[PDB]
Amino acid sequence: GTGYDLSASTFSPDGRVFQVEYAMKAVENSSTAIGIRCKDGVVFGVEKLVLSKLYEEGSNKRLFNVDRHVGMAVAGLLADARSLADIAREEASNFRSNFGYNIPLKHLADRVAMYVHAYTLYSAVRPFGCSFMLGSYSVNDGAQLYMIDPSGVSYGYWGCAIGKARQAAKTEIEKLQMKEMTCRDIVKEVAKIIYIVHDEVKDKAFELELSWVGELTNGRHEIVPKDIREEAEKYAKESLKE
Amino acid sequence: DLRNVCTEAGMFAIRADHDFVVQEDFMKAVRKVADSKK
Amino acid sequence: GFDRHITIFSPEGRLYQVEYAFKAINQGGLTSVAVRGKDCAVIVTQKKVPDKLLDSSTVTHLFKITENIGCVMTGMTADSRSQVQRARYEAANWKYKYGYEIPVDMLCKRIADISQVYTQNAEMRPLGCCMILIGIDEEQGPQVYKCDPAGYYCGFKATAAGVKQTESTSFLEKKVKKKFDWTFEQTVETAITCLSTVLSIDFKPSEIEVGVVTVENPKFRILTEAEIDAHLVALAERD
Amino acid sequence: RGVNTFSPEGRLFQVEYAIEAIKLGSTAIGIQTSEGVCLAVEKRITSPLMEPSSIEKIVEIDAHIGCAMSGLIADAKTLIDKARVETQNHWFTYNETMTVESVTQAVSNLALQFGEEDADPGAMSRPFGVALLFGGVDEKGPQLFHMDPSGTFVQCDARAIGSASEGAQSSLQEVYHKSMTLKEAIKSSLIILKQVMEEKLNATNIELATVQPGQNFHMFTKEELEEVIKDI
Amino acid sequence: MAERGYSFSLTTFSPSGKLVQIEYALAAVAGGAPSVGIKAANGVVLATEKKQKSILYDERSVHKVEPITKHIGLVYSGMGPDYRVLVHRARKLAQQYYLVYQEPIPTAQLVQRVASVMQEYTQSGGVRPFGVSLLICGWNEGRPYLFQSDPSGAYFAWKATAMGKNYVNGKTFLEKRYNEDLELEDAIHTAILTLKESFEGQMTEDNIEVGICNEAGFRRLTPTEVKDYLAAIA
Amino acid sequence: MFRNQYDNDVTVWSPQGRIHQIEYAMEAVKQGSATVGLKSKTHAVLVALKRAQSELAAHQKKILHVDNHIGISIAGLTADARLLCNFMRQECLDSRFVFDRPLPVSRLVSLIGSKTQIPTQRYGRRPYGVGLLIAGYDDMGPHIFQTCPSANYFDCRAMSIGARSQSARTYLERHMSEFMECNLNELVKHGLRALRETLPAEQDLTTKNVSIGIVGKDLEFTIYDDDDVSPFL
Amino acid sequence: MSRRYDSRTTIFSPEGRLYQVEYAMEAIGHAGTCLGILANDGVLLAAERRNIHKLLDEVFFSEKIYKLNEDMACSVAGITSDANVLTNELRLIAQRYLLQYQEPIPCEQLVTALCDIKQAYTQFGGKRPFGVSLLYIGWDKHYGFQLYQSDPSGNYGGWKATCIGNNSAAAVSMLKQDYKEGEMTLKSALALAIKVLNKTMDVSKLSAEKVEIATLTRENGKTVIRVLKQKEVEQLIKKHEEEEAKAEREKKEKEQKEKDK
Repeated sequence: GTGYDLSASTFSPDGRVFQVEYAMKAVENSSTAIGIRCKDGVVFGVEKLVLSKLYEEGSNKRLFNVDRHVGMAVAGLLADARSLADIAREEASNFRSNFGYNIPLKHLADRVAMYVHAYTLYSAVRPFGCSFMLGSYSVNDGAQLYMIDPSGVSYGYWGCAIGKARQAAKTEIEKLQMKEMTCRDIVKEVAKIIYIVHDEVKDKAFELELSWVGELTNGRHEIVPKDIREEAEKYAKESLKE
Repeated sequence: DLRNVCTEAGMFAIRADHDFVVQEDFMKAVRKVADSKK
Repeated sequence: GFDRHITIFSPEGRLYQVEYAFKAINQGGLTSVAVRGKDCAVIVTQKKVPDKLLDSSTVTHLFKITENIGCVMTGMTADSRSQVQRARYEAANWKYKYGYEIPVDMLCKRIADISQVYTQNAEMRPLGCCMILIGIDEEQGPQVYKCDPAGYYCGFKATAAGVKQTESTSFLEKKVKKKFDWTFEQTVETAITCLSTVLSIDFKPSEIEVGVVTVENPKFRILTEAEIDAHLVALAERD
Repeated sequence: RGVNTFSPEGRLFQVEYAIEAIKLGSTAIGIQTSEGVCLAVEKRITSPLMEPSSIEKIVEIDAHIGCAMSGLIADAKTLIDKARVETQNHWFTYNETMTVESVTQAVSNLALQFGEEDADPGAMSRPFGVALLFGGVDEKGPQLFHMDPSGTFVQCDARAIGSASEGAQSSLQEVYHKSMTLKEAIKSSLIILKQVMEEKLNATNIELATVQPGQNFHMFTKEELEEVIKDI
Repeated sequence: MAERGYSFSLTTFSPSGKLVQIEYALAAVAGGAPSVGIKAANGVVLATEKKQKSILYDERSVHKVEPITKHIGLVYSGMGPDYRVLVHRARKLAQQYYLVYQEPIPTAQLVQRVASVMQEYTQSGGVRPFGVSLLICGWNEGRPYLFQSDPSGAYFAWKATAMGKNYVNGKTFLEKRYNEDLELEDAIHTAILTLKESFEGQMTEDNIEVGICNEAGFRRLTPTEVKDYLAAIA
Repeated sequence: MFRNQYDNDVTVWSPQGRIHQIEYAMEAVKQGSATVGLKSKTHAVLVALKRAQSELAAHQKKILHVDNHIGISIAGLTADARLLCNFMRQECLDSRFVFDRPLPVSRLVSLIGSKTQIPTQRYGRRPYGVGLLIAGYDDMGPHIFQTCPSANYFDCRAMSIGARSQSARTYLERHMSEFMECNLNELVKHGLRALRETLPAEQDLTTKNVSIGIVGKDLEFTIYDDDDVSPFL
Repeated sequence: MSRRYDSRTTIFSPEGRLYQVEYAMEAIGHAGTCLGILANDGVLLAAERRNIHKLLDEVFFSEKIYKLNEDMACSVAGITSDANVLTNELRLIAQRYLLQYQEPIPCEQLVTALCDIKQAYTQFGGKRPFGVSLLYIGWDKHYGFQLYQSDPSGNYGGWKATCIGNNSAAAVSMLKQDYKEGEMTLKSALALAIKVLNKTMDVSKLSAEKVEIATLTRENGKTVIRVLKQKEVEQLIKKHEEEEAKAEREKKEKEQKEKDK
């Protein structure tokens, strides 16, 4: 006995508790999501592993919305992410009406940041084991991308990625342009990255999922399915087969 | 500790069948060693 | 004694758990230093990143608590950010209720009491952070107050932060004999110099982050590159 | 060591224990026949300076539903107070008859309150240690249910519960029939009740009751019990 | 939780019949910088030592003597944060109760309130008692003064006492030297001597803090004033 | 070891980050009865097995009329199930009072989930150890969901709970394509066959244990009980 | 879980009693001797004073003897800290009764309140128990003088004379002998206390400063409360000492008279 799995309201010889490290191991144990921000907007893309044919998606995904201007994606356990999220939209909404403004991305983050840190000080409520990726395009500020960790740490990003693949993805991402052309071009590019990432994950099929907040979307949050998803896929299939 | 990373990069080149290295082998090598460590 | 799910009085005289907060309070390699003059009070920090897939225009470890007051935090990030939010509310409230400005010292003492209770609970731990308060009072002049999360706070002639504090202390004492002989900028220069010796890094324009409090202004401002480079250049000329 | 635990098996600990407590009590017998329900019990005795005249364990909930209870007897005293009232409340509200089954459900909701956790709202730390054989007559005719300490109800036409239950139930099978006379039954019941005993067969440790449509819930008197003895 | 935790106390009856946590606090007390008190009868003297350990300090910033009221003052040995907090609650209670009435504070009543707060924490769990010992010093009329308050929750009257490191040894010195009629200036000379004997790391006009209760209660000595006494007899 | 440790913490996290509580919960679903779920997506059927503890008993129901357009089968202990069912009926009642709309069963299922999940996320609550196959005929057709006491909500076109669930799954995948968007009759036959796969299969088919329940385009909640399944056999 | 911090306190065991209850008793035993003698005239109360020094002060005679009423007083045996909390509630209930009933509270009723508090804790409360014993010196206007005793175990008694504190067994025995059923006056009692007190004391010298003595008598109001002064106490002691010397001397004369050894 270590004497501190039992707690979650105290210090340890490692400082923070073992329970908090573990929550960080579990997100990495999940699938793989990336995000790329640009000057015209921000793109989200996520890999979903296929289980069997019986099943079908219709309310359980991995891409989630916040409000009606905010895009949300996560790694970790599905049920818990959904629980965090329903409350966030609601908290955002009371603000939205009350101050009369359409909430910032930055303010939303602060509100979530504070919740998670409070749960680390107590042993009443075990933490979430998710990592949440959020961001959009603000009409007068730009695109801003943030990622919040279960480790009580959050930052503003040009790219962020999570999953088993994390290290490797950030390397490829790191290789590319700051501007990265136009958003549309990025839809194709992100698809190559996922396409190639899957050779490393391949034990069964996958489904490619892409989303966007674009200048053309006019800052709203929408999914990219349709022919648009398929072309980016064809371009990856031509280039390599991996 | 650094020497091992250098040699590590060198294995991946033999795998690639080149006497020619890239920046990538060093980035990956360094991370490989870091994890394995205390 | 039993640290296992409770904290008690011990013959140890301290607590293993309180020491552990003192010990790991940084998990990176930043170091900080703060000096006090009658011309300025300056805090010098770093800017560092691991990659460039990350932004650095929102990344900061210097907080503007309010117009007059500034706060640099050494602590776990989660804990540093929480405490700021709590403080921001408490200050504002003190302004509303009293109608007068909140003294720097007053905040440090109030916050200290909040730390202390948590030390009595064996159902909750204190936040892990050292908070350095700096400000310009019109009631004793500029004021520099450091807190530690034992409930201890005191005002100092200058102080240093990071894990190499004692090493920085040695330079500081030498310096602190004469410091009222420094004019404005020359305060700043010396302040850069003592972090560069410890840390053993001759700074670069995007690695350093000097924050200054200025007397005869209620400004806390982080300095522009031109001024920051002007100093850096200034030590070259004496080398 | 919580008792708020679900258990690694996933089969809660406390419920299992209750069955053991029950194996320690008496034997209670029910046969419901084509017309009428009979419930027979052992109320026992031990010493000569005792008055079991005083004692009972078969109660009428109302004049058309009854119950026999078995187990940690003090708990059943709590259990009945709640039920009896709830039935009576339905008469205030609609002045009408309740089903044996509706009554049995209501009491099973109350069976789950154990713990102070968040699967059960606390009031109790543990459950009722008793099983009950719930009888009644309505338009669905005479029926019998076995109230299981596992907070669940199963329907029955014949049942024994008690220490002797394993044997008794076997014995109960041969004598049971889908159609058999009510009076005939009472004699059949008497035979199983005789077999279990070590102590004397007298009308001062065993009790019969039946419900028939033509005369309501009736508790059987001593003089009546003595006659039943004579026949077998 | 938010109401769960430990309802019973950490402290517990022993087959010893002693209270473990309580025993530890005498140790907690022990660690304190040297303290003394002299009652000059017409006056009162309390004194202590400010240790110093970082040259980096400002002013004479925080004290170790704070006024509760304009007539009673506290000084202590034990843990500093506990002291600040202890003073705040009491200080609040002293003003509120004695502005209902216009009568000035009786000494015993303050002691009764400090001890209760200390005692409730012994009764209840989750929170631990404070591990400080106080010297309640005041002046009022012709009454007796100079009182001691334990982390135990107990009180006693004294003419003289000492706290801090090597408490037993200093008290034995104190016992012999302190007798009969003395003067307010005279009591100060003695207290410095008794503190020096306990330990001197040095004494300056900033290692010493002396306060008295005499004319119109508590008055704070100037730094020069004390220094005059150091020369008056080193 | 530390089996008792992992029971004692409902806030449990291990080196492998597993939560044992969920694990326990899964074993409890497998302890229950046998139930299948099937839909064409214009009709939906569920064959459910209702069993009896002994000879002199008669079978206990595991098909619950939750509403006159929505319904469930339970698989796991009877007592917890009753408690959940009241909450869901009342949630249907206010929908009718206030909104006068049936409300998507999809929307409903998701809401129930949260309220359970949050007490696992803190002190108290043991697992509820009943899994469900929830059916309902909504606006966009029938839909089928599996609710788990792990609050794992999934829509499937067919599913199964009960020991040897997998067996029947494999047959459902095989016959899957044959199901199409027609025939009542066919779905039931496959169900009767499929249900045989779930059982040990030494037990021969019986009309007193089986029970058939349908909802469909113009159908609402109907149960075929005992002998009543013989016409459709 | 939601509780697991505990050490499984304040529960029963095959002991068939309660461990914690038992523990307290030994601590009572430590504390300075207090004696109650009840007579047909008055009530004599004496208590033996613990540690006193010259740096220590006397601010009252009251330092073991506490007035709960203007006809009740008690000697408390137990740690100071607990006792002052308890004492205040006891004073307070008399005042309720005084408000309503408009005349003093019965002694027996006041003793009943203390046991009720304790008992609640032992069935269940969440707050640790305590342990205090009081010896009650009290009067009434239709039941005459009362002396009672309370213990934390929820057993209280009434006594003609009882003693508790250090050397409880020996003191009780001696007390039983010197006593006479009725036929007792204050003057007889003055001697009786000291004689028993000296035999329990280890310090061979006896002095008025190690003792506190008081009597509660009647004459006026309901009672006259007497707190005995140090010169008067010293006088009793010397007079008494001279009597022990005198007894011893008579005995030596009888031994010589039998035939010396």
